[PDB]
Amino acid sequence: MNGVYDVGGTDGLGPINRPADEPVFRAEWEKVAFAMFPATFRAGFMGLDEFRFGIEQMNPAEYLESPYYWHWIRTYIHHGVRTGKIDLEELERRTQYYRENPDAPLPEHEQKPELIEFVNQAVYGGLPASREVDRPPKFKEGDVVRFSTASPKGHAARARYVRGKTGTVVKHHGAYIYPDTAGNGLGECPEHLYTVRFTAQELWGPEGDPNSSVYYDCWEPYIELVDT
Amino acid sequence: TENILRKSDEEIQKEITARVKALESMLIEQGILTTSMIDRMAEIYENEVGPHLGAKVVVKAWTDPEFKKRLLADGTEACKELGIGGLQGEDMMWVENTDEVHHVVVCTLCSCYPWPVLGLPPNWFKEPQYRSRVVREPRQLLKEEFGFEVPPSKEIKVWDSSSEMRFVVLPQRPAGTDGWSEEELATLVTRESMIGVEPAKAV
Ligand SMILES: [O]
Repeated sequence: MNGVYDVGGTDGLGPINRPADEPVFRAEWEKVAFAMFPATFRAGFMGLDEFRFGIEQMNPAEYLESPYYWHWIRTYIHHGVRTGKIDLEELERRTQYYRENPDAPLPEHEQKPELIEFVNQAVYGGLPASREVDRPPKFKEGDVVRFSTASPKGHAARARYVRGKTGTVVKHHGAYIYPDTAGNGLGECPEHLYTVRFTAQELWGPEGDPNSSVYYDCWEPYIELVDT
Repeated sequence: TENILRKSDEEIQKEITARVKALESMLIEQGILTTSMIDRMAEIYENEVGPHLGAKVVVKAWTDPEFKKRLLADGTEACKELGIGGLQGEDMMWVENTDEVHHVVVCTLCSCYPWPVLGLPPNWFKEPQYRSRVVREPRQLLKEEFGFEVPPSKEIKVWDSSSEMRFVVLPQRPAGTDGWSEEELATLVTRESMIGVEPAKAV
């Protein structure tokens, strides 16, 4: 997509806000929003690429200024509605209930140990996105390649500032889940992954530092050969 | 930044709190979320997983050339030697700062960050201000925001990471530390030094 979340090279967003010491969670609701990720993932609301696509569909002004974990809430609701797992009218009624009764209890429920075992296994075992494929990589270190000018409306990892630009392959990492399919409900469709180096002058013109480059991750369909 | 359209922080927090509690109540009734699940995730990322883990990796690299070689060859496998790994760091690649190269990491499209060695990202890393500028004016950003002057002849490599590869910066060992213990060296290693926005602590 071409939304306002694609900020690389944007100007005018303001100075960095870096409070000299900050807690991991700034309020109790942030802990809840954070932990809903494993719950909704296990229940089939979304995978990782779909999760990001939900955030990308936020109101742009809301995205730019709302607390980070509010973006997570928006994507849970987006995918809950998409999958039929969340009824919006019931959510709106419960929201008004907790507006009027902020200290009312949560529903009675069993503390099912398998859900905590799931958390521990995910955290310490991981959820690897690498996949084996049947063909070798098309490209290799040192190849000069050009990044696609395609501009899909669906999820992708094609920052506007690299589209159409020419760079050099730095490393081949193996094949991985492809965001352009996975984030749009089309499956993993794994593709070989590379890091490609683009000079600051290639990216930004003469306002470019002659001694800086950006290393950008390119799945195989993103790039085509210039010079072997 | 002043936006005349924006409600007070207190009103925003009040509304978010009610919407989150309402969603929480529905996921609880569906049987897919529990309060104990929430408490476990908070305990892990408040107390068990944080930048002290990455600091152990850095100091081993500083004090063991054979480990440093393994770390640069395969970051995931090397960190596993220390029992460090897992969610959001399944594919770590460590990059070495030198007298000739300085590395800095960003995710311009999202929030990719190596949780097993750093914990969850600080808010500034996830926010649009850092993300927009560091790919375009890294040398100026490091000086103005972080007080870190990288001389103009020294190459800056900005890793804009949208894949599941997780790039982690191995900062240079500060001068004046010959023969220090691993515990003493760890006091110089910060999360900022492993993102590349600051060097390891001097003195
Ligand atoms: O990213």
